[PDB]
Amino acid sequence: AYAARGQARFAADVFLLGASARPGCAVLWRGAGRCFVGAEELGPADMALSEANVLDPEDPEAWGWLALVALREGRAEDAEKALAFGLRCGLGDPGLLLDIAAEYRAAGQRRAEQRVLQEVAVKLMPESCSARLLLARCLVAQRCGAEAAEAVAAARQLAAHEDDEAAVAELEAEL
Amino acid sequence: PPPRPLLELIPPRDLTPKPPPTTAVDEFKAKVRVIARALAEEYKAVAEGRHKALIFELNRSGKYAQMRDSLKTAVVSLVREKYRKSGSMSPNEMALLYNDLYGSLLAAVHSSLNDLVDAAAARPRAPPPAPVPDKQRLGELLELAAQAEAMGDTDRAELLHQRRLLAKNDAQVWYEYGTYCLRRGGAKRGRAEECFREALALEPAHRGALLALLGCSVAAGRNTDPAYLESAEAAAHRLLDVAGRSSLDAWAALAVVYRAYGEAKRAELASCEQEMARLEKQQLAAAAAAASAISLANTLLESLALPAEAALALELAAGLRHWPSVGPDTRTLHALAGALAEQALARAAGGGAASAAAEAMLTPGSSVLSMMRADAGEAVSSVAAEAAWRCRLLVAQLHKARGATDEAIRFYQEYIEAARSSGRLAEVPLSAWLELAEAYAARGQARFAADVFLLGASARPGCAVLWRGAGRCFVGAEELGPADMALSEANVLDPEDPEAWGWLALVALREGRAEDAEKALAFGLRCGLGDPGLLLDIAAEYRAAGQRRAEQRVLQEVAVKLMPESCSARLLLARCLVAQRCGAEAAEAVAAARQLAAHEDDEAAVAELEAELR
Amino acid sequence: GSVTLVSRGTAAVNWSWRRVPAPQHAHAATELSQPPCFAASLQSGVLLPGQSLTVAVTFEAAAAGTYREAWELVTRPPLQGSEGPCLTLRLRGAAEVRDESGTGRGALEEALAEKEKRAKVAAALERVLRDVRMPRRPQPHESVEE
Repeated sequence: AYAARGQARFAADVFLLGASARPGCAVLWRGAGRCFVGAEELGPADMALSEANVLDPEDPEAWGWLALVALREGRAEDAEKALAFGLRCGLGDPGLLLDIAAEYRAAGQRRAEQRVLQEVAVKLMPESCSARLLLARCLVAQRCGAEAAEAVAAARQLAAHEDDEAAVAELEAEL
Repeated sequence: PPPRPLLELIPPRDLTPKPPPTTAVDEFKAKVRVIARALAEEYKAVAEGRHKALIFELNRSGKYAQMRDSLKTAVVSLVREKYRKSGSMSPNEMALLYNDLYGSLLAAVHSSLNDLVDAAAARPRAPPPAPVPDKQRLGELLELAAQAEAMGDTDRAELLHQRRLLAKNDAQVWYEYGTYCLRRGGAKRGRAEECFREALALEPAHRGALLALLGCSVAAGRNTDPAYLESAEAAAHRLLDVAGRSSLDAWAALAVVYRAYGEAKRAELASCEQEMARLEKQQLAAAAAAASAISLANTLLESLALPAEAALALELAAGLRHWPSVGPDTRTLHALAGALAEQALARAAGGGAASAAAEAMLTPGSSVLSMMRADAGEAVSSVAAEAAWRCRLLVAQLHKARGATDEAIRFYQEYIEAARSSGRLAEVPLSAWLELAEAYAARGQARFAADVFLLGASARPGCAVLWRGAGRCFVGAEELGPADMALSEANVLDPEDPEAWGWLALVALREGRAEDAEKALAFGLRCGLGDPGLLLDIAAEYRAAGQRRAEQRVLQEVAVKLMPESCSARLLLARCLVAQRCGAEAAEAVAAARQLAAHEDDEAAVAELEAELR
Repeated sequence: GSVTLVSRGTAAVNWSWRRVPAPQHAHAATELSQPPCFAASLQSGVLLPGQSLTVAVTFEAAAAGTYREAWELVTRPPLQGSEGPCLTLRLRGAAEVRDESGTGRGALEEALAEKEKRAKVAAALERVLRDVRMPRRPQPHESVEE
């Protein structure tokens, strides 16, 4: 309810309320870290998420949120290790991976951008992820071999705006 | 939303660091070292026949069995130490994991035995691989940029300079970028001067604050027509440089800046008088110190030499204030150095303004270049010797006497041979090898250019530009073996060089390794590949060996790089062979239409007929 | 890579192999062969008549090079009578660094800033020149005014 409300910091507050009441429950800490990330309280986010995965490993959601905190902090190596551990785990959340790929786009290290992006593509193929995939490939280098496949995926996605983007991407691929 | 009765640091401070266990690897390395020393003893005991005999004898004696047992225990420990991920466990991945552990074992063995391998009398060749996130690639980046400048690879050199700039943004890297921007051309000198400014603002470096002054002096004389106000600040900038050392030769250097400044001859004369007084005091102090135990012209020589290192040719001002040192000093070798400086200035002027070499050659025809210091050492100093060396290099560079590439070859050969006899092969600039190779390529022989590139590589094995030029010349001479060979060596020596990858792809295409060629071409395409000729030759080889899609891709890259060069005709021919691209066929008919040549339009008509057929 | 090899001839043979490096020039100062770039586990196998064996080759790269390591030496105790006793196999492994030049753009707009500064410097010239304008005009006036 508080997350639906504007100040997700309140949702972080009741999440640590559940955490303070029961320190053992790692879910409360994980949600609190989620809400600090939403509110850009990166320090408390990192502390809460670190305590969360210390309390409970095998939590790919916590690992991915940790990676998000690391990326927004700029500690790219730590983010890479966090994503490695998350991939050892499940990592079923597509939005977290998409945000990770966005942070890579903003920070460089393009090879990781594709690693995350084919991860997203495997997780959800029809979500126009291949459009961002083609954008990443084209910006990285002339990789028409994969650019053609991405353009085909964008074409088969078959939405009007996605088709406009696909036409632009195909023009780029011809370039 | 009630808050916490407690704080946020309330979670317990476990404080558990994360140590990596690697003891088994060290144990394996030690055991392998001992076993290898024993194996070396057996190797000394009793060629490939020797190796076969040694393995047979080990098997017979059973030392191989004990080897197997001990190494099996060690490898079991290692596997338990490192490889325990498990998971889906499919057979193909099992083969891959077995390959991974085997490669790890060989890597550990090689790392352990590298000590003895280096200690062996064979020449230690360090592996070129240095995969680094620019933590140490600095300096080596400067060397790569220098090689790119020597070959004229302007964009790659600029990219490397910008890379080191992003890595360090220090005063000296800014200064290096500014100097390279000077070397590029007159237009870039504005960027060069303000990179000098950035370095100066970061740090008032001793070597700094002189390059910016040189740029200021270049202004009001540059071809871009700067005004006197641009050079006005030079006096103040070099006065601050002098304040960097108030009683040194830099002050006599700045005397040139006053001399350039108009209507300041009185201040220039006062500066010269006080500089002479300071030089006399220094010489007297040196003589007194030696007993207890000229200089102005030499200073002007050095202050001319620094802008010769830079791209500026306006240290002719330094020359103009050189000899007017009141009274003709003892000629000695300083006069010969001044003559060398004025010859270098003449060659720089010819480079700055084209078609000037015809009148440049008029002086060296007689009574110039000391006749290479009387063409012999005789009784002359090493200054005279290096003067003769440089005079030979300049004369050989002076091509435009009559275009006699033959005498150009003769004097290049003499220069490099004198260098080799003196042993200072590395001292020879890469520009000299490039000039010699280009001169040989001008004549019909390409193998000669190939071997001169090989000579340059032998002199400077670290450099990869020489190896890449050797590969280019081998490709020109159609020796595929050496071509691929030296090109691979150059690529391994220096990655991130698209030309090497492109040449490698071409050689792979010619040899028939289609997949190798595709990989090399893709890697080069991910890199720059500015040269259109390489891509055109790739497209030609593809025309010879099918792969019309590859033809289309390469020719599209050519078209993107260069608009009007009638490569659209090849585009249209390729997509007519494909026979499904009528839209682009019409587009490239229009491309030829605004290409607008008679023969090109005739070919356009032929292509239009083919498109109508398709 | 996972290269596959097929027998024929109703003869079983011990598939061993050796690794001969690329024969770098006398002046080449590189050692790209002593640490094996390509590794395989099915070494020294056994091949029965009419059988196919697949050998998975993993390429390990330490720099962005072609790493030409021509294995090109397969030995079998009944040395093959098929166009040479030893068969050939050419191995090439290409690595790439994936250079990052996204921030390389950042250095560029500086040069625009100095284009601005150049404009400022040129404007200084306009200042100096317009300085000449002001004294010119008043001179004729006082004469006719008197």
